[PDB]
Amino acid sequence: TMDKSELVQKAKLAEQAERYDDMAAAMKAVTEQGHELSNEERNLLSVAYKNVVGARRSSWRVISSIEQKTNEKKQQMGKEYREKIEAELQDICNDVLELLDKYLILNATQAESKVFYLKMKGDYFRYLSEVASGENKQTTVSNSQQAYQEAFEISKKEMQPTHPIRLGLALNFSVFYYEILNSPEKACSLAKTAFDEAIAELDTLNEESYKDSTLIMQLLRDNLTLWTS
Amino acid sequence: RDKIRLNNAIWRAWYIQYVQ
Ligand SMILES: Nc1ncnc2c1ncn2[C@@H]1O[C@H](COP(=O)(O)O)[C@@H](O)[C@H]1O
Repeated sequence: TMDKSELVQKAKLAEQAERYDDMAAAMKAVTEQGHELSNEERNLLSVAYKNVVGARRSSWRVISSIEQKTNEKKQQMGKEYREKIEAELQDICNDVLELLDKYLILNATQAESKVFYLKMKGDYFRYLSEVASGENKQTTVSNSQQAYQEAFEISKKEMQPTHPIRLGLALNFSVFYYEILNSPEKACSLAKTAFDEAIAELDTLNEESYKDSTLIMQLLRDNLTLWTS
Repeated sequence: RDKIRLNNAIWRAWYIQYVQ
């Protein structure tokens, strides 16, 4: 069929063509070969599914906004369309989660990769949580927290407070508290602590990632600035 | 780079307005 480097090339093409389902299909196939992913492959996989699920999350939100309109077979039509989108979303997140649990998290050698993949797992259980209900929601919310927590603890121990992955994890975990658990309190607490710690140890920045670190440091302040109201 | 920031602001703000 196609070998790793051909798949990776296809994935790069898809990306520029803005064909993200293709890009994800290619990176899904590379992952399924069962070898630890290079930093480049890892980021291609992440970008691909982020865009794939992002499109559905976006559509879900549009329809939801609309749905909040007082008639009702139009609200019955709109509800069924939201569910159709939700179902697509769930299939995407479950594909990713399966990839993470079957290949990525278990095989990750460096603390860096493990935190990255565990944060990813937090993210995609968080995306299920945005649209879940009933008992399913409790499950996805708890699994999201578990992955974020495990990654949180490992990063505090293994990475500098200015590492972009560590900061990104903190950004998303705090977003989890705010938007999913409805804990503005611990969200701002988490964001502010992560920012402060980074500020304190600005001497831990390095050449490869100092731009990414400062950008994420800035998103943390923005979220914080946006939430404290 | 303000492109990332503004996009993040929009996405986050959506939650605040449309679902408190
Ligand atoms: N794999 C990733 N690498 C870097 N930043 C990320 C990654 N996944 C999510 N984010 C950030 O997390 C923030 C939360 O947005 P979302 O996770 O889409 O609700 C966004 O503004 C993105 O910048």
